[PDB]
Amino acid sequence: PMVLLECDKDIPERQKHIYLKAPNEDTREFLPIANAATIPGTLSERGCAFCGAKLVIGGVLKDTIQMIHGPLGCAYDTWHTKRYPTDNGHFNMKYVWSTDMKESHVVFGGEKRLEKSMHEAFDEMPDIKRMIVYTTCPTALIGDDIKAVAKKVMKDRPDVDVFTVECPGFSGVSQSKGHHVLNIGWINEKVETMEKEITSEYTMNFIGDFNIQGDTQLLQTYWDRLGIQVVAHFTGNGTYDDLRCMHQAQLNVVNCARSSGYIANELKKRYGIPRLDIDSWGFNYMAEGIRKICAFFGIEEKGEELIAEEYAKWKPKLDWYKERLQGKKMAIWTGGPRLWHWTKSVEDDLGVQVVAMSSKFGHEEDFEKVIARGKEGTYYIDDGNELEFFEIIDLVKPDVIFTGPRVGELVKKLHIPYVNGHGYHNGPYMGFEGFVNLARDMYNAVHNPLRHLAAVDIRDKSQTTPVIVRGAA
Amino acid sequence: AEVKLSPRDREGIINPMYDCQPAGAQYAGIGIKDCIPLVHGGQGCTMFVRLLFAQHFKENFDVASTSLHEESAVFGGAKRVEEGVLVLARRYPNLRVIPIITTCSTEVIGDDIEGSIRVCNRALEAEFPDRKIYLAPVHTPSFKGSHVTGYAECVKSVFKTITDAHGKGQPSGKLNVFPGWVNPGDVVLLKRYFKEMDVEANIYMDTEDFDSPMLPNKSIETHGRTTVEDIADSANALATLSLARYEGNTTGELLQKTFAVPNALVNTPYGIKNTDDMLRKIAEVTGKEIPESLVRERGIALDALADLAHMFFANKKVAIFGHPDLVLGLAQFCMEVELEPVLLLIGDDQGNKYKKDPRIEELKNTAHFDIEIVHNADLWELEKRINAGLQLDLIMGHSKGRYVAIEANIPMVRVGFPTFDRAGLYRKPSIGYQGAMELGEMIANAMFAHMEYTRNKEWILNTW
Amino acid sequence: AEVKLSPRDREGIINPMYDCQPAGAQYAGIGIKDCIPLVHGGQGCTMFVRLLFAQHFKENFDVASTSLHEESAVFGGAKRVEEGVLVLARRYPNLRVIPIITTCSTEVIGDDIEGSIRVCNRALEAEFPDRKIYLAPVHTPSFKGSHVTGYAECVKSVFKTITDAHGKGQPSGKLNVFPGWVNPGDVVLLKRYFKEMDVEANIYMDTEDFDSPMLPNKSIETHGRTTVEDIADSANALATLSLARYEGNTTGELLQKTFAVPNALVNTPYGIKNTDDMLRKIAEVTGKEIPESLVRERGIALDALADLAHMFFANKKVAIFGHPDLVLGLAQFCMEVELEPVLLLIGDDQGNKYKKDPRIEELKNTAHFDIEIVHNADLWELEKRINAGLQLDLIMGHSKGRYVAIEANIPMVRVGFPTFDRAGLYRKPSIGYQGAMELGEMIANAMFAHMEYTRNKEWILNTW
Ligand code: CLF
Ligand code: CLF
Ligand SMILES: [Mg+2]
Ligand SMILES: [Mg+2]
Repeated sequence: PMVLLECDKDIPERQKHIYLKAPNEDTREFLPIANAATIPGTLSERGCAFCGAKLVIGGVLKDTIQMIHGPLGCAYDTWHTKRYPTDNGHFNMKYVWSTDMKESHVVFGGEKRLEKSMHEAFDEMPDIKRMIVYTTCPTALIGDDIKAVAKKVMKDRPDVDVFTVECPGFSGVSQSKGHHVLNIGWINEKVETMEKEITSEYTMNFIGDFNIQGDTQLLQTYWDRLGIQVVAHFTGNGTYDDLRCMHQAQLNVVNCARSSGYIANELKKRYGIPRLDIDSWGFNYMAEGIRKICAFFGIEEKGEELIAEEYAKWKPKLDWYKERLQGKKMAIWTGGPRLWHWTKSVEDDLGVQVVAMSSKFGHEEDFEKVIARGKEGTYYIDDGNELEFFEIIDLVKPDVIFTGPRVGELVKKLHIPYVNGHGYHNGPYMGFEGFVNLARDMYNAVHNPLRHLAAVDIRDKSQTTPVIVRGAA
Repeated sequence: AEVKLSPRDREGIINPMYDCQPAGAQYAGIGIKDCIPLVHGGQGCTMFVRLLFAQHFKENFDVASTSLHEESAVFGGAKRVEEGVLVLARRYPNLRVIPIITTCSTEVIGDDIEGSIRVCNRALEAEFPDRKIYLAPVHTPSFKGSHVTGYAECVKSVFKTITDAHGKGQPSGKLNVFPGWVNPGDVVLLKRYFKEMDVEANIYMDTEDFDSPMLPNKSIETHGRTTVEDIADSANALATLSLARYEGNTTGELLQKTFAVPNALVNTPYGIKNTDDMLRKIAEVTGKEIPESLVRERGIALDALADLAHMFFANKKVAIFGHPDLVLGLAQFCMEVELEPVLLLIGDDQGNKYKKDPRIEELKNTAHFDIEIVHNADLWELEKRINAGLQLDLIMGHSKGRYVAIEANIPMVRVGFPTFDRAGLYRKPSIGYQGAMELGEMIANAMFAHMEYTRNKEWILNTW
Repeated sequence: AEVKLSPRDREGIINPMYDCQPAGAQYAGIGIKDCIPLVHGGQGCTMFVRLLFAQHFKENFDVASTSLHEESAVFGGAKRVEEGVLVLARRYPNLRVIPIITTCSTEVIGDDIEGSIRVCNRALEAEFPDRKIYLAPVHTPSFKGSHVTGYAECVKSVFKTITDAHGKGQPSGKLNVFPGWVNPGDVVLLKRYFKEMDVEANIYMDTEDFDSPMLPNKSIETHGRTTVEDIADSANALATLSLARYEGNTTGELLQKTFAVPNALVNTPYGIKNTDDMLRKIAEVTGKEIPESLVRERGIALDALADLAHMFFANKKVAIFGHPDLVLGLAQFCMEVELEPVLLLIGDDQGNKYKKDPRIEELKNTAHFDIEIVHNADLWELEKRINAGLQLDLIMGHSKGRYVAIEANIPMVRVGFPTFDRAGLYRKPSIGYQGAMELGEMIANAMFAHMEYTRNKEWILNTW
């Protein structure tokens, strides 16, 4: 049924956002409302639309200035917070750029301030020739025409190319709108503005993977083995100019259908490129994905050789963890997609039971997927807030929670260990090796002497201090 | 020799040193018991700052958003503020204080925060006749100042709100102390100093419990300790000791103007002299003697620093960046130990104030090497100077400058905020005698590890 | 999984882990107020040890030599002992205790130390009628044991001497505490724990003041605080708490046999469980409750370590060397934080004792990885194993191992004695809850710097 939690008695509109799956229900009657306005003052976990554009997607690129047209905070706030390495020395994580908007610019306009900042950035780093300009709350409100500024700068500086995104934080209700605006602007303005050499009979884009802890680099070892050319990665370890070539690919392989389905859908409509949805987390899922890719290209045997080798390498370790994780209860409190990517893969491959899931910004589509794959007796929460998390903990008693680090630090007080469901602990987590990495972190989080020690009150004469025995795969 | 003040020569920023005003106002607010700041603007302005505090402290702190969306950005956001206040009050029955913090968005669209507060006070009085919730308007447009100025603005607004409600009463016999933006370990050290001097004081804000235990009963103790009552009692103090010109002195000035509580602004107590002068001012205002225990702690610090100064520190060139009170204070500490702070970077538009800081003249009169003080600086200003050939032996600053030091192969000591890329720093004092000792030993230890990794006379670390 | 004990397979030593017995006896003695040890042997046996203490503590400690020369090697050295005692007594009017420490030379030649003591006692009685000087014979041949054994022997002899003179008196109500060979910071911590538990206790030896101030009056305060009267009162204690099997427990056993003071030996309090078990023992013998403040310090430690264990420590392989009580205790601490102590090195000939240590069984029943414990080890045994391909992520040990870690490019935390190549370590606790937290943090910070210098996922240090 839908659930009205005790902490929500005064915001009873939350009942429509929380589903407890029970036997025999027609799930079609219980789909949480999702992607609706946030309730003020709740300590919702949601971020803003600008985040979804610059932090999540655009900022992943290795060779592009990320010009944030706004006051300095939006830039400071999106710097030193992500884990998406590159193969060029992590340029993307080392720098952030602001137009340092001041009151004069609010009153009289910020377009000259943006122009000057763009020239400065290109002057200070003469090897960098690509830029994305993002609007933020105040620059959107005052109506600065960043597309016009960018066209002037490109006329004055023939060596550069600039893309613009209008994505103030108050747009939409969450990070999701930022995804959408970026996707649709990029296909409309930049795809089909360059071509690259095709070096394989088999070509794809990999859409919706952002190289968290090297996930894209790990997957690339599969594509290189198979002989498949990736025209563009959207956007993990990617380049701005690769993304201008996406129309060239034979196949679009999508992992994050939430952030990046938009561009896949448009590339199919405009260019005829089929969209293949996969799961690039999960051991048996990754094998299914490789088999579908290879079936599409008519390279089935190559795929079987790769899969056999990876199972021989990694399956024994995965099974070691499965034996010790079977039956443990997990909660996943992340953006959305990881819920549907992980609920059944952790169950199938590790024996782990996902008892509670919360999505900051998922759409109804993401709930359809997660409820299809998820368990009876599990809570499914759209746009969860902090008090709800405490009540859900009481209700389901997880052994581990996959969530962000600040929530991890809160639930530690309750003696519940966490794994960073966003940036990972010791990743990468995609692929065959990556699921073993995930499993290891889950095992070390749960089988941790510190948790047992923290429970002991040394003042209690009836209590001793235990010693716990661990293992390693 | 010459101490030159110069502004950043670029309009834009690369690698900002500070966050925006609202972030600093959130930091002020989280130090108050039974307080949840409400940040009126888009969601990022809240969530990214909750993350920043988790990076520095490895803890959660509660801050709420009004969740400004497109409707409110076009037609006004008053109803979001009003709804957010009520939703907080309904769901947090112990909540007492809500600083309502504006952002760029809600400054640009002109929302009337004082009006929304009147509306909310009526609504709260009607719905919760036995509670008192203090709503403080905090005007923090991000297109002025920085987190430093936002902190100061929030402290001042919250004190104005609470003391307006309670006014002056019984003299408390206590000092007010505004340390500025310091770590829990700094607050621990100040509490020890006052205890050893037999001086009763409230430290605003008391963030000692931000380093909270994992307890057997699973209780959550990660809260500010400064209460409404503590704040209200500021109007009744003997005197205010303000340790940071840019981080709370304007509240001490307000309490002097409103309540006749004399404010004594001293140099922020980085290093030996500045600590000595702070203790002298406490003894003057209170009539209490400085105790032998502090003479001993002083002496232990000097003994430790003397094992390092002429051997390892002399003539070594240092760049320092951070909050202005910290930059100027650490530059003074560096010269006590024979370091040469040749480049000081301060990160906001407050240069008209910095030029009049008496510590700049104090540096002018003790330095025998040129010093460049860049105001309105970003961290690109540091990286660009190193690229152009500035030879540094040490960087002192916060963790968002880490890649500059890493790539230039320069040892770096983490000071100020945020210090997320090392463990436990928030627990270690930087001010006072113990803090000068700890800072000096971190500097030496960073240098020692660098000599090993670079094989630069690594054999010398035996009989120093 | 197996915990295997094996001896060094070579006859000779390359890179000794410990010094000889007389050096440990000296260390014992310098913790006593108004004590100057007299080392009966050649001059190097004193001067090199005074240097070693200056390396560790960055302080001078007074130790005299009998200056054995060629004539004494042919005819015996007793006249050198007897002259040395009188020259000390004549020139140091406040001297009270002289441990007379033998060396390899004077053991080989068989000088009659107890006979020289009788001579000296008569001479001192006649020349200084109102003074009492306690001369303790300390037999410390360097060709057995190590400085660990020598420390233990010296404490015991001193205790025997002074308690023989004074005997049993009125019950003191106090605990005797033998922490073993620990830093001033460890002593500071124990004093705090006893104070918070309202337990009166003498800590033998009380070396807090080895970290002495540089004072305005130029006074020298670098002395041990344990007095004759404190040692004599040992006979009247309620109980003895011995924290180190190899570093003082035999004196607790002597006081049990002689004066019926019951001795309780506990695991040395490295890590959480061993500290918990210590505090339970204190509570049991004194009938005093463990205070809330210690529950909170424990919880703060746990919270800090939980930020580290599964993210950075799990499955990381550690080698540990140092004193036996430290090596066994640190191995237990490591396992609490998910480190894997795969190689433990203990540096002397007491293997027949170590095979019976209950902590070996405690390892055997907890570890999931093989552990090699090499006894009679030198530091070449660590280097050689690395060169043969042992993969280590961390070394924990004293500074004389530094070049092993430097050259292998393995991060190293400095623990035990001597820690001369980093600043201030003598002031930081390693035992207790605060000590566990500080050790864990040192480990992490060493790892973090290593990641930076080696560019090994250095981008990860942002949101842990
Ligand atoms: S919801 Fe998002 S992060 Fe917020 S402002 Fe808006 S685009 Fe940006 Fe920016 S400067 Fe600071 S952090 Fe805000 S108050 Fe403005
Ligand atoms: S005067 Fe010189 S240093 Fe002394 S012993 Fe003689 S040659 Fe040597 Fe050696 S082992 Fe220890 S330090 Fe001595 S007691 Fe023997
Ligand atoms: Mg000293
Ligand atoms: Mg903590």
